[PDB]
Amino acid sequence: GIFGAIAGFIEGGWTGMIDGWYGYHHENSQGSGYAADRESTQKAIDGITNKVNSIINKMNTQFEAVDHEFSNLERRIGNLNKRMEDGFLDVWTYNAELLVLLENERTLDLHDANVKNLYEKVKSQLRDNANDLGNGCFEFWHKCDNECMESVKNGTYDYPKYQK
Amino acid sequence: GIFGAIAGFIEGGWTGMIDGWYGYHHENSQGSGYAADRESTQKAIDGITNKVNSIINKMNTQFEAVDHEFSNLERRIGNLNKRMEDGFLDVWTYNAELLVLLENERTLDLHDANVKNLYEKVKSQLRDNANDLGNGCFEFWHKCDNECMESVKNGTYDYPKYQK
Amino acid sequence: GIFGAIAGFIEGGWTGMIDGWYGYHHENSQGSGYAADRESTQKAIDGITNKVNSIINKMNTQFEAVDHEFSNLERRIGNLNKRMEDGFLDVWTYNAELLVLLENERTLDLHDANVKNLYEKVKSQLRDNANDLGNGCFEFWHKCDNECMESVKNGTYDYPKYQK
Amino acid sequence: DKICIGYHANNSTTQVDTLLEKNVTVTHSVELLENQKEKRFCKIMNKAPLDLKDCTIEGWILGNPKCDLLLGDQSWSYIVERPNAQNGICYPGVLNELEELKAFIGSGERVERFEMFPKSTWAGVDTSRGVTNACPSYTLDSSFYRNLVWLVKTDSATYPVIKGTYNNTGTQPILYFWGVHHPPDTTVQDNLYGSGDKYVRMGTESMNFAKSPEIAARPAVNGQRSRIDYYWSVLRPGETLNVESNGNLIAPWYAYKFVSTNKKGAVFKSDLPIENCDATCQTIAGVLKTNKTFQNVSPLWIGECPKYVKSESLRLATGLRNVPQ
Amino acid sequence: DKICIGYHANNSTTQVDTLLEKNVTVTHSVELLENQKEKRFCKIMNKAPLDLKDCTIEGWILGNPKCDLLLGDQSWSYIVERPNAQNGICYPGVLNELEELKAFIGSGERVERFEMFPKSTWAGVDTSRGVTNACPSYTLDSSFYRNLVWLVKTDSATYPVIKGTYNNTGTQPILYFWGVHHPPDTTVQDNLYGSGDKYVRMGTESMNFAKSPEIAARPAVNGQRSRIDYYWSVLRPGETLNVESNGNLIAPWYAYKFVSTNKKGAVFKSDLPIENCDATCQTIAGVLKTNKTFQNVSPLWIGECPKYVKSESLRLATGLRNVPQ
Amino acid sequence: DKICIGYHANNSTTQVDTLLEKNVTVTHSVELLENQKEKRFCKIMNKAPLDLKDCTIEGWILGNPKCDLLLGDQSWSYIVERPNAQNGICYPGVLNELEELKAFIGSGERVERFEMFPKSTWAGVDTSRGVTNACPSYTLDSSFYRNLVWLVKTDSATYPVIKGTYNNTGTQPILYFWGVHHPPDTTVQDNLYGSGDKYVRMGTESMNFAKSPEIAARPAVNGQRSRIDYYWSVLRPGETLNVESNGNLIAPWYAYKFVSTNKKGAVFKSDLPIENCDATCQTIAGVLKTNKTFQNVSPLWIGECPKYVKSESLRLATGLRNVPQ
Ligand SMILES: CC(=O)N[C@H]1[C@H]([C@H](O)[C@H](O)CO)O[C@@](OC[C@H]2O[C@@H](O)[C@H](O)[C@@H](O)[C@H]2O)(C(=O)O)C[C@@H]1O
Ligand SMILES: CC(=O)N[C@H]1[C@H]([C@H](O)[C@H](O)CO)O[C@@](OC[C@H]2O[C@@H](O)[C@H](O)[C@@H](O)[C@H]2O)(C(=O)O)C[C@@H]1O
Ligand SMILES: CC(=O)N[C@H]1[C@H]([C@H](O)[C@H](O)CO)O[C@@](OC[C@H]2O[C@@H](O)[C@H](O)[C@@H](O)[C@H]2O)(C(=O)O)C[C@@H]1O
Ligand SMILES: *[C@@H]1O[C@H](CO)[C@@H](O[C@@H]2O[C@H](CO)[C@@H](O)[C@H](O)[C@H]2NC(C)=O)[C@H](O)[C@H]1NC(C)=O
Ligand SMILES: *[C@@H]1O[C@H](CO)[C@@H](O[C@@H]2O[C@H](CO)[C@@H](O)[C@H](O)[C@H]2NC(C)=O)[C@H](O)[C@H]1NC(C)=O
Ligand SMILES: *[C@@H]1O[C@H](CO)[C@@H](O[C@@H]2O[C@H](CO)[C@@H](O)[C@H](O)[C@H]2NC(C)=O)[C@H](O)[C@H]1NC(C)=O
Ligand SMILES: *[C@@H]1O[C@H](CO)[C@@H](O)[C@H](O)[C@H]1NC(C)=O
Ligand SMILES: *[C@@H]1O[C@H](CO)[C@@H](O)[C@H](O)[C@H]1NC(C)=O
Ligand SMILES: *[C@@H]1O[C@H](CO)[C@@H](O)[C@H](O)[C@H]1NC(C)=O
Ligand SMILES: *[C@@H]1O[C@H](CO)[C@@H](O)[C@H](O)[C@H]1NC(C)=O
Ligand SMILES: *[C@@H]1O[C@H](CO)[C@@H](O)[C@H](O)[C@H]1NC(C)=O
Ligand SMILES: *[C@@H]1O[C@H](CO)[C@@H](O)[C@H](O)[C@H]1NC(C)=O
Repeated sequence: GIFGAIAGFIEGGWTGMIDGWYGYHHENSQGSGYAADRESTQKAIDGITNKVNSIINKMNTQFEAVDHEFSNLERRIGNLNKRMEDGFLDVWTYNAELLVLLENERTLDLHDANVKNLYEKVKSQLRDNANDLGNGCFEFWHKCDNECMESVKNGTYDYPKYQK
Repeated sequence: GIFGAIAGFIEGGWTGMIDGWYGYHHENSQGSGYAADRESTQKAIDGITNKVNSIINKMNTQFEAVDHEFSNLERRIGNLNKRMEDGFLDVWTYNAELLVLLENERTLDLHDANVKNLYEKVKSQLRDNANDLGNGCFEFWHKCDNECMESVKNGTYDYPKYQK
Repeated sequence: GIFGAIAGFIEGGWTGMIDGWYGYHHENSQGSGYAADRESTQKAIDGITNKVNSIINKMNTQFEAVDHEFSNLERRIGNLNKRMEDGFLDVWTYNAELLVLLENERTLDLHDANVKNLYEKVKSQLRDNANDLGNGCFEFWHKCDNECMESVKNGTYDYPKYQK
Repeated sequence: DKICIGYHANNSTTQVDTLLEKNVTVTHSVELLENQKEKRFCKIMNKAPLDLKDCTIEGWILGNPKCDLLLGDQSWSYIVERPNAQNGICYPGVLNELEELKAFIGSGERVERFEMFPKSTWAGVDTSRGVTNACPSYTLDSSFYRNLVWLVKTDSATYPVIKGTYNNTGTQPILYFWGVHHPPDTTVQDNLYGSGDKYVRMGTESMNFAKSPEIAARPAVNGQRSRIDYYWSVLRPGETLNVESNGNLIAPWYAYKFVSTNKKGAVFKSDLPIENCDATCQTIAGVLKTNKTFQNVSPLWIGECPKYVKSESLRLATGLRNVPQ
Repeated sequence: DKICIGYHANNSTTQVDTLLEKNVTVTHSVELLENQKEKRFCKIMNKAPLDLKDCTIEGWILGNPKCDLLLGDQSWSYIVERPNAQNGICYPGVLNELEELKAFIGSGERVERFEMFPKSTWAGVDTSRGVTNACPSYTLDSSFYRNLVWLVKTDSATYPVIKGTYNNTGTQPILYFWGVHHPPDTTVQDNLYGSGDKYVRMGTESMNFAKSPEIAARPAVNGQRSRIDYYWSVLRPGETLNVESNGNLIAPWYAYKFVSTNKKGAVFKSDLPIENCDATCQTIAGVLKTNKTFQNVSPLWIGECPKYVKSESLRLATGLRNVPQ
Repeated sequence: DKICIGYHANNSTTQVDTLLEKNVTVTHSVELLENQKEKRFCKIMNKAPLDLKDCTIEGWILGNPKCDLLLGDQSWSYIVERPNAQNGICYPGVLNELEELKAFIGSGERVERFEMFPKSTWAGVDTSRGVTNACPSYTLDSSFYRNLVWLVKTDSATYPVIKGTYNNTGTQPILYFWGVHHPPDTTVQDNLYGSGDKYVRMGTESMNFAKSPEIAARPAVNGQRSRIDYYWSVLRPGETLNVESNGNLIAPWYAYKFVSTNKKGAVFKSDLPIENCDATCQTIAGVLKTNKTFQNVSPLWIGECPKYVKSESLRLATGLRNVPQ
């Protein structure tokens, strides 16, 4: 991605985490496990559901062709009608396909950005108390149990305590 | 935002700063105060005024309907005209609304990016001479007066002097 | 750019590097020289060639006007045809110009993002073994020959060796 | 102790396209375009269409004797005319403004057949010899249309001026038909209507009509060298029709009480079967049961259908890039 | 000592929408869509429109006696016809190609009434009895159109062939009108024009015209069982018109010198009032005084108006997200 | 020791526009819009167009004597009519449905002239005096059209009823022409066709036609106070035409075997020269040799052309921002 996260410095994804889009794999004395960041995940979900619903909403009109017949001496107006129907058809096809391609790219960039922002959200809390491997993993210097990992997860990590 | 700045790690905004979009709140011996970074601000202003003017410019055509009347035996061509007018109306409505939604999102992302870029522009100058709180604030180790803050503001902070 | 790289903290570009878009200028005992990162470069090339080809592809229809003549008592249908041709012409002109402006902006943002991502790709490998000047240059503490620079270039820099 | 940050992945092999990249596998996507149709004609608004069967709109509406299956009242959501229906205008001629007539019947919902002019409206002529081998019924080799009547001079005397009147005092418009007979020579014209110049004239509040015969020799069609100029009109509520002719009149007999829909209305030329099913969207190609936004089946429909489009697929990515390992 | 980086905020509660998010408050936005209109008709290019008042385009242009308020020269930026104007075609009949006539007058700017054929152009007939109770003026129960003349045979003798000629030696096109009278029976036809077959013929360099009467009994409209087929044409600069008739001629009397705009031109069917004000944009719904790009008032306009659109609001965000605290 | 990260730059001064910024120099861009044209008419599909030269479509197709250069078979990719061609309809009159005729010939590819009715088809009349000073050839002051024949009564006796028949047993449609002569008075009509009421009638399987003369005095055009109503039709494969007239008949003589293209087909009114060159795209403004997507030359074309658009330039940026120093 353009934020470098997805398929970048975080080279791969976890088929283990099945309860969200973005999350965590911790590792300590009580054992490891996967758990998703429901906050940023739900933000992305609402945003994207909104994007899709907005698109479907803006696409809710229909140009309508007709079964109208034109005689032998009505060549011109018949061809006029055909040209019109075709024309509108062309513009709606274009609008559709283009909008799809564009929005797809931007959506992927969005996910990438969310991952990067989460990584930064973490790195801003733990500064000296851990070791940045550079691949989205941080190796503690001190110890961290369950109510320790949980504090980081709900964004309330007390840095001064573990700085010593 | 997607750069994490606005309503992210910089959780809120300053109703105090009324002379720009992006700026500074300093704090020292002579007293505090607010002052906006006119450079990046003016860049954003020119860019966005350009975006708006470009949009208004590209929207400067008008499909024009007509008062034309069609008889009892002119049902087909009348319905043709109606269908055409409606059709074009639909495509312009769509183009308008879609363009608005899209450009709004991208504009917000732009502002976010500007804030992030300013924060980085600062962090790249001061490296050891200050303490990154992580919330867009930096606590000096040395002292900094007015011609000191001003040097940082006009991008000419001498790091070697204050490294000791 | 919005990632701050191009014409930002990397203030200028190198007319010396003529074998790619993004790359390196190294400096050691055997001498300096320019050489482009073919990986990220080729990624950008494929992506952009794909964007252009997609655009050209989606623009591959043509509304077609006709030489049809309308009599003195055919004022209405003639004006109908004119209005239609003009209408479609207007929408295609708009679509074209708008798509161009938009995609140009996004392409520049893409290049910027690639530069930033490369810079980060480098900074994530060398952490203590070099000095970040802040302008996209890194001054080593240890020594680095040719098979040393090359290891960094092909992404296989051994940090533990040179940490001491 | 340590902790890692990452993203979702799964067994999905669903691919999308972007501007920068084609064939890209993602975790969760959605298809906006429908390409599936049930090749049949169903009911719309719980109302069933009208199968014209082996009859064309002309033969139906003019009362062709082999279209007696359609005779009487009809009600439709839409109309289905069959690609090779054989029963239309049996006696050679042209139905003036046929295309507009089709557009008008298309904008319809229901008709009620009624007698507008009993054969007694035409005094002192022969209202019971108006037949031809060109318009047979399934039971005899020489009849005529069910809604028209062919007036011929009494078995001796000349053709007297005949008059008819219908005051539409009702609240519904009246679709009706008449015709001018164009013989092949002078002796036939005399055999049927007698000598002297002939005219056919029809007046309403907002429509007049006057025409004479155009006697000439035409190529044989259905064994007839003659022609008939068929005409149609709508008598509005309050309007009243005066018919006056001294010869060559194919007089209106039965007419229809018409119900205008104000909605679209569609006339489909198709061979698909009509089944006892329901639908909310009905294209000429079949039925669409979808909640999707687009469709690539057909631009011609009645009911509430997705926007027609030429694309094969419109995949939209909702999830992120899939990188399992 | 310390320093902080941040962004603007204010008291603004103005909201916009994005693809990802609805109802989002921002610091500075702009409205591109205008929804405000002044329900009135104003002057365009400092030129005032034409209020047809209790007259329709037909009654105006044919010189209906109750439209004498409109008689003479006119100049307009656009035309306003009133929804329930009563004064149009008083003597029952059809104005051939009426829709095209309206389109043509629409593409106009000015007319100058003049006498094209004085009653002396028609020799040996009665040019002073052509009246009817169907076309009254505000002062008497029996008159006729101001631009036409109804020619009847002299108070004894038969109807002689009459000729007329107008050589348009001027630089402007001439809109003009005539008509064929269709009586209800033979005795009326004889009472007015005498026996023998009748014709009406008109020739120019690029137009010929020939028609006979179509005598028949029609329903009573305005107490008349007769009809008139009204006709209109444009005599181009250099063209010259020959009129020749031996009966049943509603002859042109007054005609107009027409000025083609080359611009749009609009004919509005509306009941809005015309006031002594100015405007640069004029829809059928009213005036738009805006510098905005879009508008949701009306698609029908004359002048320079914003692009019509169906939206309620098109808010564009210029500032950033508002987060005061 | 050290190392630096950066980006490309060069001598390029090529500029593009974005939403945020105008006039922005980049390293590599591409132009999608073509604005260059070769002001000439070339061959399409290795087939050459048809230069009507000093003839209009009317004069060509009716066989005007000064259009004998075009006489016989023709084959075209498209048609070029010259802005001030002088040779069209020489004898004053109107070609009914001319616009549709042009549309039809436009949808064509080839014609083959043939004799459809030899002058012997018309018995007991004078098929060798049908000339006029209004239709001269380059060699004499009085001729007539090459595809029509003007039938006049024999140098004494009256005008007998004449008949003609053509059974189109071929596989190709037949474009053909006829006409009704409209004299200026009674004595001319008598001098040419004799007294008694006259008619012209034509019947096919799917078309009938009946018309009488419309005698009147018209303005002098080409020294003729008379007119001719010209008519055109297509005799389909299997259809057969019956011609019957007792006077005033401008009879068909030569007709064309027509080849329908099914493709677009274009008729250009232009003065550009036709050269011995080839092309794959041909606008009315000239030839486009491009691999580009758009074009701002002309919306009217035949062949495979880029999408027409109003823009001056559509520059697309492929490289990055150029910052040399
Ligand atoms: C009562 C009456 O007039 N009906 C006739 C009908 C008409 O007289 C005639 O069609 C008017 O155009 O003609 C019928 O036979 C005509 C005749 O047509 C020949 O050309 C054909 O070759 C024959 O087979 C023959 O049918 C008719 O049925 O159409 C007789 C009818 O009684
Ligand atoms: C001079 C002249 O001919 N004008 C007559 C006019 C015409 O003769 C007639 O309209 C031609 O169609 O007719 C007028 O009265 C006709 C008559 O119409 C009856 O049906 C109606 O019931 C009566 O009230 C009566 O008016 C006319 O005014 O139209 C007389 C006029 O002088
Ligand atoms: C054989 C024949 O009838 N051809 C005549 C032709 C016709 O009689 C006539 O055009 C029918 O409308 O007329 C020709 O001369 C007519 C005449 O027209 C005058 O008004 C004009 O002023 C004269 O110059 C004169 O030509 C003709 O050539 O058109 C003679 C032709 O032989
Ligand atoms: C059609 O029928 C109605 C009667 O049902 C006619 O209406 C009458 O019109 C006259 C004037 O012509 C009025 O004075 C009467 O009040 C009406 N009578 C009724 C009972 O409504 C109408 O005129 C008829 N139309 C024609 C011309 O035949
Ligand atoms: C209309 O009037 C003008 C005269 O004002 C006529 O023009 C003349 O045309 C003749 C030939 O017909 C020329 O020889 C003369 O030179 C013209 N005279 C003038 C003074 O222009 C014109 O012919 C008239 N049109 C008709 C047919 O009535
Ligand atoms: C045109 O010519 C063909 C003959 O070439 C005619 O076709 C015949 O039609 C009759 C009935 O009318 C059939 O019984 C014959 O079998 C056909 N003969 C051949 C040889 O095909 C056709 O009828 C002619 N059309 C007209 C009306 O003139
Ligand atoms: C974080 O997690 C702990 C659960 O151990 C909970 O008690 C605490 O309130 C949480 N903090 C916040 C602010 O969510
Ligand atoms: C920064 O600010 C000081 C004002 O004290 C000024 O003298 C100096 O020139 C400025 N530096 C730059 C490069 O703007
Ligand atoms: C990096 O470069 C060296 C060349 O000295 C090569 O031997 C080595 O295999 C490369 N590493 C990778 C993984 O590309
Ligand atoms: C896309 O993928 C399909 C197989 O799933 C392949 O056949 C096709 O060639 C691919 N298209 C491109 C251009 O990558
Ligand atoms: C938007 O805000 C308005 C109130 O300002 C509210 O009524 C409406 O429901 C909101 N729409 C959505 C979908 O959030
Ligand atoms: C763009 O550049 C051209 C010169 O190359 C200049 O004439 C023009 O004014 C510029 N347009 C804008 C609005 O910057």
